[PDB]
Amino acid sequence: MRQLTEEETKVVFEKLAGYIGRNISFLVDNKELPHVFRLQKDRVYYVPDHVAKLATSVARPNLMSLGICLGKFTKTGKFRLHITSLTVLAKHAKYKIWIKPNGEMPFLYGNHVLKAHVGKMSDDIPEHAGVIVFAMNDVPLGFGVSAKSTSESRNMQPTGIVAFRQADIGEYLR
Amino acid sequence: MQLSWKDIPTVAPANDLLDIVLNRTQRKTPTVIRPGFKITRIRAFYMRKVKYTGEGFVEKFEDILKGFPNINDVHPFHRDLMDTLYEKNHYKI
Amino acid sequence: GYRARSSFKIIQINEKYGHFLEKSKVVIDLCAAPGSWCQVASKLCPVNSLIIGVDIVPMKPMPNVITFQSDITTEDCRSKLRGYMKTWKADTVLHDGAPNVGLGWVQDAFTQSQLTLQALKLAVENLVVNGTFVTKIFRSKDYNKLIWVFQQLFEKVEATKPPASRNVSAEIFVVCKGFKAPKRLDPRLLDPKEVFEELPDG
Amino acid sequence: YVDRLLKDICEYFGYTPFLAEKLFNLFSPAEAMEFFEANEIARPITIRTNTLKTRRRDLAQTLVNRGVNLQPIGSWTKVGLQIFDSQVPIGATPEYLAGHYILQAASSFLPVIALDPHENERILDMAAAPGGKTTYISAMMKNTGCVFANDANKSRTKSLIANIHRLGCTNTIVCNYDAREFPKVIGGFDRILLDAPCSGTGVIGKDQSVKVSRTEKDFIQIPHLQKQLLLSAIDSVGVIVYSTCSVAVEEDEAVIDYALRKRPNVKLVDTGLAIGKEAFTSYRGKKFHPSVKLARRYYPHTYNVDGFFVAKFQKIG
Amino acid sequence: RRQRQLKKFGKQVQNATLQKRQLEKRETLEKIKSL
Amino acid sequence: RMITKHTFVGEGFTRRPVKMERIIRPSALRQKKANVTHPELGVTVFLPILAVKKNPQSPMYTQLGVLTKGTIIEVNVSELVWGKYAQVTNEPDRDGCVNAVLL
RNA sequence: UUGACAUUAUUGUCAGGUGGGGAGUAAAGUUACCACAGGGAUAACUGGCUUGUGGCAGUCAAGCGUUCAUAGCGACAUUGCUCGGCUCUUCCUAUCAUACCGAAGCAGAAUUCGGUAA
Repeated sequence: MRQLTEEETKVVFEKLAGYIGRNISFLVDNKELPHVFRLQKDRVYYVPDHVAKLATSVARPNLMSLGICLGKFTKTGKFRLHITSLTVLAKHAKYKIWIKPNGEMPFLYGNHVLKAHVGKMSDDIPEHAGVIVFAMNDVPLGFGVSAKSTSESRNMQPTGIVAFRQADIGEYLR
Repeated sequence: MQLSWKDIPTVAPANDLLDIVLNRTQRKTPTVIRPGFKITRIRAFYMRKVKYTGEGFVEKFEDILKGFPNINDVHPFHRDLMDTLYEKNHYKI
Repeated sequence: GYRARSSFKIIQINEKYGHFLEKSKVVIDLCAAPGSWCQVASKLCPVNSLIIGVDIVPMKPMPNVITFQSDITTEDCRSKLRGYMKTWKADTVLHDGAPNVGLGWVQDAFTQSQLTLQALKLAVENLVVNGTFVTKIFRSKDYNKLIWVFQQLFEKVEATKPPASRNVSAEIFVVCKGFKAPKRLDPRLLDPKEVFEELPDG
Repeated sequence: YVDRLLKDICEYFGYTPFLAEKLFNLFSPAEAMEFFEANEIARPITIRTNTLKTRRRDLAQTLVNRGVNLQPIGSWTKVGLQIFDSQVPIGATPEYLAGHYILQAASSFLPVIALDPHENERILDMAAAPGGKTTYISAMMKNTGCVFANDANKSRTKSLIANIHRLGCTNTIVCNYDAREFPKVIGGFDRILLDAPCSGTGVIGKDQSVKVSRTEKDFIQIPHLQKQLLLSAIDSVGVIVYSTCSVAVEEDEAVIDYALRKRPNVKLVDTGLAIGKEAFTSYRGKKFHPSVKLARRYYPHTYNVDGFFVAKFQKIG
Repeated sequence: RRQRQLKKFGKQVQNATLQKRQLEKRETLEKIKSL
Repeated sequence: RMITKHTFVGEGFTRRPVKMERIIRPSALRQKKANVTHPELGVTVFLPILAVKKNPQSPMYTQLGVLTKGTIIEVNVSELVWGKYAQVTNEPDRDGCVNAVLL
């Protein structure tokens, strides 16, 4: 357990600003449950304010996880975003993509998002901006870096990628 | 079927039965392949032999099963007559 | 991931005929040697559908599907539907009747045209009021005779042969939605002796 | 004659004489036709519908549209759905992975049914191995305050960190501890939950290691361990719940009955909420128990559950 | 200097690591066969 | 690349390969019950495999569950003095079954 | 950050937990979990190929082991559960039929196995 430096938050907020837009102001300013985030053994954990305040008594070897894990800092100095973030991410999504009921399980095994699913996506999407995958019930499935823009991906052959898989909820079987 | 059963294909004594079915798969199937052929022809060769011996034993076994009268389904006299002449439990075993 | 190619031509017939299998609870399935009609009767009908299959071949059971595996023309198997389906009457009645094809085609179509009337007499006995009767039938000399007896025993009789058939095969899937359920049925009508009585010369 | 049946258990089931004798004395031949004849059912398939992500009435439609036979259990909660016949994979459905429901046993419900979590408060824990029950903690809570999670196994924390984030609990301090030295770590004034560190370990249909490999030495030290864990549970607070998955007396109603005398601050209130049969007084030459009537019981054959015991405590000063 | 050394002694790296692996195979298998 | 050797896969197969991107293991090559013999009492008990422990030749194969000659495997003793581990003796790529001897 | 005590919410002490956040005496190991770019090393030559009887462990056990059964190998058995297809020519026999034989509860008929046979 430790508190982040000035740069270390900026690295996280930029990666979170890849999927959520400028609506990251929803994530830190609440006033009721302000939701501060800490890291243990180079892996950030998102929690309520007091639930991390009273858990400052736990030993570093004795600690395992804390609330919602976003992702870990890499050895090189970047920030990965693990699948466990989606419960916080999809509630404040900017660019959102759906899939087929038939072409759901291919995605849930680690494959990318094909063009073979056509309907109503988000608009105004850049080529390399972070998208969030929904599946009736609007069930969040995971992350994604888009393959092309919205314009290019409509006039495409159905076996071409529209969103590169990054992390899916099928990771909960490990 | 009806009153009598003379028309049954003979029963080989399990050692000769092997010598019938295995020799037939040696004589009736192709037997010569090089190691230098394609893997597909090597596969298809041995597949053809396993399957053909499969059909071999099954053909001989089916002849026995269909050949012998279904003891408890024939007739009350014959069901009991075969039960007297042969151990009916062992006949079904 | 179904059992046979005969599976893809009833799920196609439902969309064309107002999803009649979706609303239906109990189904009597005939002549289904593969389960390419009970699988798609499971994914269409509501949960705990209780669908019953009848076929001449003895084969495996499927989960959530009861299937009796014996004769079609006997009275004993009619006493096996009388053994079960007396309290409930079937919503739909399916027919994938097909003989072992490869003898003259004249008879390969007439043992079909014979089989559909025996499937009809198992259907006219055990169908709910205003149900349906879907049937595989070959186009033949005695097809126009079968569509007429359908026309006077049902409400609306519509032939199809949908896409995802062979396109070369002489199949027709004719539906007969709406059932009269009369109290006075004509006995000389339903018997195959009078059905195929040929039209006189001109 | 008794020894005839003892030859018709240790040979018929292939069972230990030590357990066959200790689970037949003062138990009827009718009860022998209940417990012993129920270890072929092997956990009826119930489910725990996560109330956070979805209500049950909006989850009945979801599985039925995929052809799953569902029916609620008796009186307790609409959460418990009995699965009868399904062909869709029983763990790989997208709704499992979403966190709409976790696959549980019927015995997994009730130690947290008895416990009553309220708003803004903290819940402490010592041994919750899968994390299926801590789900029922942080869903009745509706994600408020604090929820501690704990077990004494570094390998089994992976199931916790999988299920918590899977079902989305947000308020979990999942940390490995030794459960004995727990009041010295923090000692939070609000309620705690303990469940099954047991050597008696009921329902052998789950683990057939019990069938062969349970001697007296397990009954010496493991009841002693869970005895000390009560002495840490009563030193946390405030409504204590301590339960186990064992029908043998040396696990429940001998361990709880120790800690009843050992502190005057201990009160046993009406544990369960709906049904569950009455508790005994005499336990084969054991003490007076008119106070231990409310600690409920469940059988594998009276109801389609897996035999276990619940004991809910109250602290005053 | 690094890549030149790799081109000079690459062969010996291959055969040494392979034979050491096989030595480790027989070592583990002897450690089972003794018991 | 696909493996053409006989393997055992644990019951958590549905999304297990984190570190096995394109390591295809076909369902035909999966043998679940090893034909294990008991050394001290000359009786053979056909029991299911629980865990693949230590395959020599490759430490990749330990993580894939490959059952080449010399592999130590875990044996389920549900049917039932006994030793929980067995060392395989045949080459299951060549013959039909997996043949193991207890330790 | 929790308990105990006093103030009788607020504030103090003591005791319990964390504590490279500050005072005093950072980053590094590993890698066959390994994913992408680069350098090496060869792969894929009938050395008469190929056919019908599995494998593992034990039971015998002709002998040989440097003497020799107690340095060990060990055959046949046995016991353990379990790319396809149209058309012609020629050739091969490992022959389905036609020819002649042998065995078979082979009464006759019909048949089963086997031999010669292209």
